[PDB]
Amino acid sequence: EAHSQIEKRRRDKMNSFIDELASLVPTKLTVLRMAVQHMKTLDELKHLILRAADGFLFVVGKILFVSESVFKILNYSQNDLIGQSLFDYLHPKDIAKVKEQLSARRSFFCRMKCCTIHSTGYLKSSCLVAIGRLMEYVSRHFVFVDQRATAILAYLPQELLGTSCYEYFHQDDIGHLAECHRQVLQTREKITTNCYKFFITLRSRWFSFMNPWTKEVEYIVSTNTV
Amino acid sequence: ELRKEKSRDAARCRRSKETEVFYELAHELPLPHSVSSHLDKASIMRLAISFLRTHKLLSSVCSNLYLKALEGFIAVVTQDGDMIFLSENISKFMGLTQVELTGHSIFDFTHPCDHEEIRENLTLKTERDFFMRMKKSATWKVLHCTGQVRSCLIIMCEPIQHPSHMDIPLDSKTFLSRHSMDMKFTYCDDRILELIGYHPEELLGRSAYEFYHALDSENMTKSHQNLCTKGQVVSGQYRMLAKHGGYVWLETQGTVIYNPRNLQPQCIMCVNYVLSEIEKNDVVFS
DNA sequence: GCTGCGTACGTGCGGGTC
DNA sequence: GACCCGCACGTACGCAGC
Repeated sequence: EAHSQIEKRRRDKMNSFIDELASLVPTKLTVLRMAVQHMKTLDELKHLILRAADGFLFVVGKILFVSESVFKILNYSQNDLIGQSLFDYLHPKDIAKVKEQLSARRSFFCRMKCCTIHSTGYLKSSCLVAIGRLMEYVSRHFVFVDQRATAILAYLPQELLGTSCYEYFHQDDIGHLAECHRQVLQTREKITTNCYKFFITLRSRWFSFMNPWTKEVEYIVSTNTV
Repeated sequence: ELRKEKSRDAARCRRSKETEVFYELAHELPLPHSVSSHLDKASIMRLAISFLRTHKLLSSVCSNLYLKALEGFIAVVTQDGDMIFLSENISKFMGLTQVELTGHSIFDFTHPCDHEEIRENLTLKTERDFFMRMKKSATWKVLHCTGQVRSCLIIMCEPIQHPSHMDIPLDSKTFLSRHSMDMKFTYCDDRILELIGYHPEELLGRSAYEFYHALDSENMTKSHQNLCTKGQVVSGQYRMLAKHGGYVWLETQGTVIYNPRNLQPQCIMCVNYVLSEIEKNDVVFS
């Protein structure tokens, strides 16, 4: 009794598709007649797949063939690599790599020379075919030692790691920093700043980070600035 | 007594003429003869409109072995949730052909309440990357997406295999490891000493969220919760320190198992790509 | 003031797939 | 030994004029 609904909906789709074609043509059996007429005047893939994942085609063995503009991503001409060995074009670590990787599918990286190239392909004749494709510091607890901080606050990492923040901090404004510490403890997301020092004003930004499974916050990660 | 006869005769002729015009418009199609002329009426309209669009908006931005020697397929969509063109290799990485999937809604093949992100991606704002899961007794499947947006979007699709059966020659700089649910080490392969040089006696319940550096942690947190919500993940760029300090670059593509007796996500494991050699040899950070 | 083209809606009849 | 769907067969009407 109640198939009227499904047939009404399919009729609605039918009339919508038979009625909206007028946009896609530059102009209702008349419409279908002119459309089947319009169909009569009916390497397209490059125009998207060159734009789709970058990269360019090269073939391995010497090397035999590449695309037209390979210098876009590798910076080499077209005749300076044909008749020229790929081994005398690469870094030695990748040389041993590709020697091991010479001889169904191939998921592999490269460290090629003018550049870390993820490339996939398959064998053909022996020979190969494969597409290619291309005043602050940071530490946290301080479990971690940054790079430029030891030139900033004049302290070697033989005196800092594995201790609490306020163990060595001068407690002349430990109170407002304490208030900030309480608020940033459970704030998550973005936490702004207020003043702090060492003698050397450091203006901390802290980001509450948390394992998305165990549901209990463990670590933070600062991006301390001046 | 005289109205019905005229009405029925005229109606019969009009019915016949309409169906015949339909079929002839169907005939000239990109599809071959055999598998196009014996289809349902609903697909003819959408297939023809899809061909018209994929031959129209192809010249909007326009001016032999690219499909093969390529892992996956090329898809393309618009903001209304409807793919237009699909590559011919689609019949080997998700199970279906082009003709049934060439104008239907992506919303009817994706996972519901997993599409607000897609509906946000498809709308306007040039470089968009994301993740997406997609397909009878249909089992769900995982997928990775890249590409550039026109308003349309041309996408690349590279699914992840399952390391239970690995059809690829893993290289000498591709060591294996296993992890626990909360990103905590459990096991390392014996390929590590030549590459970065640890000992397994330390590779234990120590939390894995210690070796990441600077913004690597704040991005791999999103990658980890992506593996938590989805099934898989592919991480972008990150490092993992060595026995004497400094960063060495690694990349991963994770996975999640299920249980014949249960329904939870039981075990996770990674695959590692050694990318650069040991760097910043002397200086230490932990 | 009343008759043929274009239109909308209800009903059955018959082909796969489990 | 059948259930759900697609295609076909029926009519009760908006419109233009002699």
